[PDB]
Amino acid sequence: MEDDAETKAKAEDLKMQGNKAMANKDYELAINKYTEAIKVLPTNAIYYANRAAAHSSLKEYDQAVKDAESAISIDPSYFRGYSRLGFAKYAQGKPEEALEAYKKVLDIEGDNATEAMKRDYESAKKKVEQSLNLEKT
Ligand SMILES: O[B-](O)(O)O
Repeated sequence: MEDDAETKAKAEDLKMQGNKAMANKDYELAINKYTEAIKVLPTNAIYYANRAAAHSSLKEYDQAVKDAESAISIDPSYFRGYSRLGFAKYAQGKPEEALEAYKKVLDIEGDNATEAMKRDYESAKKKVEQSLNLEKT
């Protein structure tokens, strides 16, 4: 990748800067770094999945959903976009949408699904049940 050697190095540098910010709970800075990384190289779903996580840590779930949906569109075989979508939907009180997203994680990963991925799916399913049970007039 000679033509985009500078572009890719810069996008990955920005990504790493955003990841350090995320580790330090500087979610505002992480978001700005991931946003610049996407501008430099907009074909990498990881940057959108990372930005979705930062938005969710700030309880900015509408923006997290948008970024997760972008990650899914850019790489539909990448499970993490669906995990980020499911977390944001779950936190928004949309557990049926979260369940579908976490189920897709399990379908993608198949027999390679981790116990944490299974727990995510089961948590969403439980929240569907809880939400129904809590209905009042
Ligand atoms: O547009 B909302 O995510 O239902 O508030």
